[PDB]
Amino acid sequence: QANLMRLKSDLFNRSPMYPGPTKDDPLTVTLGFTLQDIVKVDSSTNEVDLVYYEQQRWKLNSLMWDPNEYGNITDFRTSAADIWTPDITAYSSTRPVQVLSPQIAVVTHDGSVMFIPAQRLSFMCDPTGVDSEEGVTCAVKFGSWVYSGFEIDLKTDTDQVDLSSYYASSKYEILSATQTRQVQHYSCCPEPYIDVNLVVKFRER
Amino acid sequence: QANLMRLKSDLFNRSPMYPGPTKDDPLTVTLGFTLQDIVKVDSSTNEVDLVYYEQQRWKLNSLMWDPNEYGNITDFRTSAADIWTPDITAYSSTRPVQVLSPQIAVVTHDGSVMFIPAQRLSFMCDPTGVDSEEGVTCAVKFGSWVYSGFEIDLKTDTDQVDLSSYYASSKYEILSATQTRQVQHYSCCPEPYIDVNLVVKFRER
Amino acid sequence: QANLMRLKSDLFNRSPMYPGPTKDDPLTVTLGFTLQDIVKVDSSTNEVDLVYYEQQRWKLNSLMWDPNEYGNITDFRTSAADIWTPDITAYSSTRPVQVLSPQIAVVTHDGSVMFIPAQRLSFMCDPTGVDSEEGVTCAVKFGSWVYSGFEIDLKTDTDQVDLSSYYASSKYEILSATQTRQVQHYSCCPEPYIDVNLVVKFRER
Amino acid sequence: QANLMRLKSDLFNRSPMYPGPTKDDPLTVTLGFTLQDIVKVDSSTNEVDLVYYEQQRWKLNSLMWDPNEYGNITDFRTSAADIWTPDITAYSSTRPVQVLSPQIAVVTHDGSVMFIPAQRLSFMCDPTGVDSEEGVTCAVKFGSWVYSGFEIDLKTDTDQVDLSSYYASSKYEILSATQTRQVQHYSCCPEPYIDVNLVVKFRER
Amino acid sequence: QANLMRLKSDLFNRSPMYPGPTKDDPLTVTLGFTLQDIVKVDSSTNEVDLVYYEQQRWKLNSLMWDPNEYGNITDFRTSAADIWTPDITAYSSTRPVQVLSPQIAVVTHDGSVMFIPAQRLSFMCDPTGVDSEEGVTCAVKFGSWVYSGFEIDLKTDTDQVDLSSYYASSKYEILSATQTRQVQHYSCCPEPYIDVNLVVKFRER
Amino acid sequence: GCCSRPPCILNNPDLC
Amino acid sequence: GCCSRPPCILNNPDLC
Amino acid sequence: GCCSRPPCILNNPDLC
Amino acid sequence: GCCSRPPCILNNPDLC
Amino acid sequence: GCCSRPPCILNNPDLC
Repeated sequence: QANLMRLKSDLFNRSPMYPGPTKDDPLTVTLGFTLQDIVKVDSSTNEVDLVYYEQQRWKLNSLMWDPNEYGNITDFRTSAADIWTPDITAYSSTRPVQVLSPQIAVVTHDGSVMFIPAQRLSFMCDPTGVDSEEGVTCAVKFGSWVYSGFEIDLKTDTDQVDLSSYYASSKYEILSATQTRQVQHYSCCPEPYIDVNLVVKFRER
Repeated sequence: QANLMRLKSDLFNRSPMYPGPTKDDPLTVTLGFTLQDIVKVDSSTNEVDLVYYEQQRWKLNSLMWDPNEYGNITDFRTSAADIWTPDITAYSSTRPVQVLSPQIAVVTHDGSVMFIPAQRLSFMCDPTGVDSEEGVTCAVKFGSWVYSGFEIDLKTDTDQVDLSSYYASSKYEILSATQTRQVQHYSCCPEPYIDVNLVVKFRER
Repeated sequence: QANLMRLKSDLFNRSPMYPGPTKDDPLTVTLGFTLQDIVKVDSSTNEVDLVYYEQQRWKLNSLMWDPNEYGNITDFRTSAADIWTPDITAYSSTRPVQVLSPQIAVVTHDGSVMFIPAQRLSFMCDPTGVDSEEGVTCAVKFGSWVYSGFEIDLKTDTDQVDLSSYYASSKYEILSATQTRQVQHYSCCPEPYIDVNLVVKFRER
Repeated sequence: QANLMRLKSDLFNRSPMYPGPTKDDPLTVTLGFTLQDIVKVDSSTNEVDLVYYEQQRWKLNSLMWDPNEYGNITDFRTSAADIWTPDITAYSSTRPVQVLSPQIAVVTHDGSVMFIPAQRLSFMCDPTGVDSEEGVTCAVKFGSWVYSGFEIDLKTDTDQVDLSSYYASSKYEILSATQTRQVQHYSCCPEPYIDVNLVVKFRER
Repeated sequence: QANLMRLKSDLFNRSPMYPGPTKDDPLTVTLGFTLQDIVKVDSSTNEVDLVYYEQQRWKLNSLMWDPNEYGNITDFRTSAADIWTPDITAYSSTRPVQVLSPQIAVVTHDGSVMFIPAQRLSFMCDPTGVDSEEGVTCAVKFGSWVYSGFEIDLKTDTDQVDLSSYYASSKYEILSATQTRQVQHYSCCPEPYIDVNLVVKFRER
Repeated sequence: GCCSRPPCILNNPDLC
Repeated sequence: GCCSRPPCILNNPDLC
Repeated sequence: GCCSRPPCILNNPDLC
Repeated sequence: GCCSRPPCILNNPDLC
Repeated sequence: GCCSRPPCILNNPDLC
């Protein structure tokens, strides 16, 4: 439409692309997971696959506008390729992550960007104990590939992994599923480091 | 082709890209399937693979023209990447969907776009009972990835999955194949949500 | 080549992209297969893979030129990506084709184009009885994806697939391999539809 | 760092690219192989996989220069996409070749090019005789995909495949691995056809 | 943002790409591995897969700036696609190496560039003995695909593979993992050659 | 029938 | 539920 | 044979 | 530890 | 040796 087509144009084709966070201007990023299923286990290789949705939230001053100057538009969706996006990455993966959906975000007049692609991840996990009462735990830290806590502030809004889409006929049952954020201070180093630790305790149904 | 090239030149190359639908300017997208075969059933992982043609239809003012100004040309074929196409996707895929054909659309002088590519889709399904005489039911729902019922109005013309092309020597027998639209009203949320639920009930032939 | 680079430049930097055929200006296309091997037979999924060379030819007046205006250059090779090519695909595949060769066409001065990529196709077929003396018959149809017989006239030169290059020590023996053109006239419709039906009967050697 | 940039600038941004050989300006291309290992032998599908270095050499003039006018630089390294490269293909592969290394070439002031990318190939071969004392013999022909012997004279420095880096704990022992240039003169046609036939006799250790 | 947007503006758009190192302007490259796990061991094909972080360092004059003229910025992170990067690669890989993460570098005011992507590597290794108590030793040489010792000086800060991040519950225990540099001086050739030899000795726990 | 081949359903959308 | 579908999660981040 | 190699089939389409 | 995580390795190249 | 490493191979085609 008229104004949206104008809005997007002013936000994207006018200014240079956000160059990323810095210690003088730390960016807060909120992360959460919606676990759909544990689609694979492999005891011959100690590999585990998940299928879940991954949301990430951040706010950028450069993506701000006056709605009144743009036909009262409060927000819009756009290709995630049109914006800057974080490097929140799994740290102990065994394969290249697969995207199971489009990558489209939502920018809000105040600057909020939200983004939730579907993913399949293969990570390191010895699953011996899966076929049993007590089950087995699998942990996989998530954090930024290259920013310390001084530049990107990784936060979760709840320590609890969303299991409301966890498959009814999945071969496994979630004994527990947490997304706890830890902030590490290393005696070696002045800057802090943040990871969000995905811990999933589960067994064969 | 001088007439045709000039037309395409005027539509695509001269007017900003359709920025997608809004609450202010909604869009009806019609979706339907043609199931060819159920190609993989995996009891150990719980995934099913289907090959089918996926049909998508919508109309845009941005894409209408007067045949008289373009030598009576009423409709043309151009590749889907030349146009805006919706984000209708399977909310439960376990692998990136695989395109099995060229993606080319037919644009009409009235703004009607149609697009029917073939696809291999792996999704979540517990197939216990496929050997049985009663079969097994697998379900996957399709919907916009980023749009609500207020921006994308998703429908079907028939609740029947078209089985006129089903592979005659399939290892499987289709007991029923439906593509039913569902409108969701959540207690939490003002805006409605629409999925087109693809349900196939089948057994070994 | 000062001439070839100049002829090639007058053909791809000046002329706008060919928009494909229209019912006013239809196109004749010549499909022909050279079967190298039946590289996979899968009874559990009901899939079969083939490696073959696929020829396609056709003629565009827009690729016409006077050799006398370009050093008497009669023809030349160019990447298939430099030109329009038909959308002749299998209607029955089960995975994306895999291209096993450079895709390079020979363009002639009379606007003639030929093109022969090597390919791995996975299409639908129940291979039951392949281990008997009678063997089994698989079949797959090829045709334009979005074009009818009014826009694309799809032909062959012979109803016999070339088997002179069939791997001498294949696991399978070809009892017959034909590529037959077919014209379908529908009650529903005035435009005819045309396809080439690749039919292959074989058994274990 | 400067002066190599001017050279590469004067070579790749000045003129259009070499349109490839013609019968009037033919090109000798020199092919060699460094067999590293036989990494896959499949009896049930009749596929064998090789890993090796593939050396390609040739000379254009469009790539000539005077070291003086350039500072005595006599050659340089550059990405293979910066330059034209022959279409020398395995004629009987079952899969797309996998580039296992950077594709970077060396261009010498006199017009000389060559580059040696690592490849993993799957081609057609019945391996029965391998678990034996005599061994088994595979063959795959390499040649240009579109160019006859009149446009590309395909040579090899030696009929002997380089085996000095053959995996020492390889599972197979090579009895012979050769690469012979073979010129065809079919009675139908005046133009000769050239191919290099990699043949490999081997057996389990 | 503002100062960083001009910095990258000038550092990248300002002038041309770095043509790579030479005999006159040699470049030193430091290499290091942080081994996370041994992922697959295939004794039927003699191939082992590893997942590790690959630390790479180098410094370019072309990348120097005054923190003064750019608002006191001493370092920045950016997509490694924005800069020249060395061609260090495994000499005996069997499959296209897989990148399991973002690829983003830190560029510092002195010209120092650093870059640590995560990787999956499959290389040739006869694993015979892994089950024993002595275990088994596999090795893989990493070196520049095209630059001799006169152009790239491949180094290690240590000989020892960082194992502080190796997976606690992996099937295998590293009896030892070393990344040891080697300068080779051949009898034929005055230019030297350098490789880092990643050597790992292991066994089923 | 018509609803079995891809180009016949481009041309005949709603009556398939 | 709302939180079981992508478009609803985009519209109700905290409300999930 | 000629019809067993890509560049020959390409130069001799009708004769194959 | 610091050497177990990618961004810390970047900020402490020699310090690992 | 030299002929078992790509960059040497590249400098010494003939002498390989």
